[PDB]
Amino acid sequence: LADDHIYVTSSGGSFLENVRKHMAEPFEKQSGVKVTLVPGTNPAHALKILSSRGTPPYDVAAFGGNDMYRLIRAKKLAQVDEKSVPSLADVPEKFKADWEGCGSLYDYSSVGIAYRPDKIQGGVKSWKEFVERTVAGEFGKQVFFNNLSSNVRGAEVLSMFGKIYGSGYGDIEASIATLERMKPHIFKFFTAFNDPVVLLTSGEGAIGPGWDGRTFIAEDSTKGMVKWVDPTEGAVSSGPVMAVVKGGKEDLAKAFMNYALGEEAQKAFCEAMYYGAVNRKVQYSEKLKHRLPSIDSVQLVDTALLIKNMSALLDLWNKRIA
Repeated sequence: LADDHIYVTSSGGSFLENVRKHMAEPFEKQSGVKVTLVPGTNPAHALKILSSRGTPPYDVAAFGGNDMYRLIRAKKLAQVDEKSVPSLADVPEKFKADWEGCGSLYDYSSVGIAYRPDKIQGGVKSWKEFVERTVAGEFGKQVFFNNLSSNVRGAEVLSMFGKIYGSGYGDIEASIATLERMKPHIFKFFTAFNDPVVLLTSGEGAIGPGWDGRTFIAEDSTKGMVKWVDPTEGAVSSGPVMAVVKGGKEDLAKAFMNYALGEEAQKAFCEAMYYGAVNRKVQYSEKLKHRLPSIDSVQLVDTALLIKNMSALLDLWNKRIA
């Protein structure tokens, strides 16, 4: 009994409350295994796990991709597969690809194009249309864009530009060159996740990159004043990673991970948070069914690639953008 207790990292606020409500609590009920969610930042959790000697403080590593990649590089995560974590069979490979058989994204949020229909009737259908219409001056100077230095998925959006206009996600010249074309029409490089909704709803901005869930919430509360585009090339999606910590209570941890990635918990958590589920079995309520981008369509950029190119990308940015 005393040993049937696992520790699982988490962040804070609404995310953590919803992990508790939709993953930790239901699991405890079905398994009899107590779950403690430990609030903290990505870097702090990772360093703590990195630094650990003997019995690890945490059994399940659940946090951001950048810092999780640290634990991957340092061999701190246990191997998992469809034998040990059956739910992994229902998770498409792209959500697992970066983690060397030791992890999976456990939700995804998606950057698409958010806009005001009263400024842009019918909006746009693609990143390419967004770019070319911006450059043609059709939106005036009412476009906003992710600030690269602000950790608001700027690198990710630019990667899509590299792919559409260049040789792929790693073509930072093409990425920067695209944005450089748009620069005259951009009035704000935003620095927070909530910025697209505020810029749009205040009337200051007409269009720019925004998150599906966040925009859906605004669309609902505002009776359609803002809308989100699932771009034809695909939305660019990211999410937190879940992994079993080597040397922890690995069997209980795998059991929790199996539940968290399972259809029931994925649906409950993702519906509550307006996120996309990484389990392909999940079927959505009417609130999301028609607008959440398809699990098969969303694009994920290689974590290792983003980390490797960040310095050069920033340099080019500082040279040609800011």
